[PDB]
Amino acid sequence: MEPLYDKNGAVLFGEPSDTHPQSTLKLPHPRGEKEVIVGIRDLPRKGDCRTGNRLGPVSGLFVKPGPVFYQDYSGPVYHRAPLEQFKQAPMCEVTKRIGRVTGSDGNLYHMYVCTDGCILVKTAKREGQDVLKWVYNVLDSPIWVTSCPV
Repeated sequence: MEPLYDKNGAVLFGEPSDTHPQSTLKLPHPRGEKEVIVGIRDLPRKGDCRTGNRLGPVSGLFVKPGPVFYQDYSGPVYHRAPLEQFKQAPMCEVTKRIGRVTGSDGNLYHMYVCTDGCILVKTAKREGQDVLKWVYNVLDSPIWVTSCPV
C-alpha cells in the first residue's frame, strides 16, 4: 500500500517516493508542532505560515475523509493520494478547491471538496483523465496537501 511518512519525512513502511514537482506539497518541510484541526470555512492563509494564527501553528493543509482538515499535524501522513483507497466517481459539485496532489501513480491531481463532503481527485491532464473519491481510509491518516512556502 502507499506509505505513510513521519514528521521528519522518514517513510514508515514501504519505499519512499518523491512528490510530483508541480504539486502544492514541496519537501522537505517541517511540520508537527501541534495537531491543529480547522473547519473548511476557516482554512489557513498563505500569510499564516510565518506567524501561525489563532488555532495555532501552521505547516500547510492536511485532509482526510470526514472531511477533517488540519493546518498542522504531527502523526503519520500520506505524501501522495493512496489511490487504492479511492473509487472512480462522477464529477461532483465542489465547495472548495484545496490543492494539487501527487497520486500514488505518480501523476498530478486537482484536489477538491464536494458538497456531499467527499474528497475527490481529478487528473490535472486531459489524457487518461480520472475522477475519483476517497471512499476508504484504513489507516485514518491525512494527506499533506500543501506545504507552506519555506
